[PDB]
Amino acid sequence: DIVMSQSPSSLAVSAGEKVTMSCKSSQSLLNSRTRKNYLAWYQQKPGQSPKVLIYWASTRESGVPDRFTGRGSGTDFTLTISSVQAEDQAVYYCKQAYIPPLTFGAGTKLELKRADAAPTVSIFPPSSEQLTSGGASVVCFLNNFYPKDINVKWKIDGSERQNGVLNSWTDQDSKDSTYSMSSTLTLTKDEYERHNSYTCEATHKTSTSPIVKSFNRNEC
Amino acid sequence: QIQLVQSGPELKKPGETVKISCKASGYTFTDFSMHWVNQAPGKGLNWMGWVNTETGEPTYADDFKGRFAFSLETSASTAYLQINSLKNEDTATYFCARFLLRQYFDVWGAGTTVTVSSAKTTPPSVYPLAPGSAAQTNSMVTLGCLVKGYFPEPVTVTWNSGSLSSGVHTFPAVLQSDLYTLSSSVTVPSSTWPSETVTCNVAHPASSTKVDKKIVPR
Repeated sequence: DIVMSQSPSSLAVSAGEKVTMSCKSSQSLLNSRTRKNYLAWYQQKPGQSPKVLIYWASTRESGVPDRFTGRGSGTDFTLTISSVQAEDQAVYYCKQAYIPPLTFGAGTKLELKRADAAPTVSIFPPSSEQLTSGGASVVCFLNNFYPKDINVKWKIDGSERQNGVLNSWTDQDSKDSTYSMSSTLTLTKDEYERHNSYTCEATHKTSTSPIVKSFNRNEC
Repeated sequence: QIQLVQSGPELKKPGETVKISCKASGYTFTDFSMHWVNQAPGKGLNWMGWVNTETGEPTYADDFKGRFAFSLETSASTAYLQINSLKNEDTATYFCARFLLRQYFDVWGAGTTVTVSSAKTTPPSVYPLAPGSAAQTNSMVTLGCLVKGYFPEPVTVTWNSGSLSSGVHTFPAVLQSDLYTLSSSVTVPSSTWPSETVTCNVAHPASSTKVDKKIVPR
């Protein structure tokens, strides 16, 4: 089987800068009959099926912009993207169809850099509906921030609570390149009504001190 | 136009069988081979093999020999993929794609996600997320929708039947003890809510759940 080696595994550049990713095949993909290298590049955005960019190593598929350029022959190939934009955030895969089985490289994930941005934090007490049953989930949204690295700490009456929290990060925004995340602390109705102060603290490099959002039950 | 339409998401228990379809239109089905490519959650693309649409003969990549079967229903321009004795590891998205002489896939199906799990199907509970009755108000206001305790994926969440699309973030569902939890947020001008209604529409096809939860001040 022909092994496709892609590098780097991930790239991070600012909008407008040029990027180059490499794909090396374990043996020549050059067909002597057609005199073409059977190497193609595909772009796959979050939740979408892949879409071809280049085939025959350097031929652009109709509809693909000039800023996407494929080069190479034999075992060394490259895909270059100039005027990079958030729209280009995706994983790029090379694939050889010279000798079956067709094989894909591991992919190169393109992420964009941008100005640091503090998260907009919002805290939400459990809903009346959820409380009616035996549950109580407190939710905090940390929206539109950058970089992606962020820490959320939950405190009940001033003391940290580590169990019962579920966190989820969105994919990098396709337009402004920021990230968002949700943190949900689930407790029993009894635990919730047994305490008063609930706060989520967001530690991010945009601030020396964490952003704190909180609410007191008896104030509800 | 040329299009490949794949069947919906499948939930199967280990040891069971699943058969998914890929309907082609816009071209002569028998003039192009149909290939299958799968992708495990968060990982790379794997070529499974292809089916000769003229002859019907399938060829499988080593990793997919044995339990996988490519078949056709030529009259309906449809290709099928059947997986026998499912394993938890078969959990992934399966794509069908048309292969061209120039050696590349020019059209792909949207993919069919099959999850292999012993977990039982259960409807979600949908809770509105509104600011606390004693929290400070700003120029903008962020509202939410918590979709908790359901299985399996997926669930759809929109705001005002889709009319509210900007300022929306839907967070990837996370699995915990056989149940998924997902949330979605919307940010609108403080001058639009609560004077104008904002409601999250959530649906869980597996349980035929459909709830339109209006976000109301506490």
